[PDB]
Amino acid sequence: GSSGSSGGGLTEICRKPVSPGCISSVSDWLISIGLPMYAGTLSTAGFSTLSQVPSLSHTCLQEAGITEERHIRKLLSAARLFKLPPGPEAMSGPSSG
Repeated sequence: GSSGSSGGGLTEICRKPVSPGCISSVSDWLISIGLPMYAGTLSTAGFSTLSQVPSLSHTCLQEAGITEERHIRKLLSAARLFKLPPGPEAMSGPSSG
């Protein structure tokens, strides 16, 4: 579910309930860490999927524009702590894992 819209235009009062606490996309994760100031930063670099989040890198952030060794460390650390849920556990390839 994309759940969104194209451009501006608010129809009637939105009034939305507080987040469920669970992360859905990068942003949601960036906010849960207190670094939502990068949401648009990484998103612009291509970071749209939460798959690249847990795969960040000192160079990855540096490419986006992030230099603050204080923020980069937090992001890289927060990403490594991002434990994604398992799937159908079976498919993978020729080599078992």
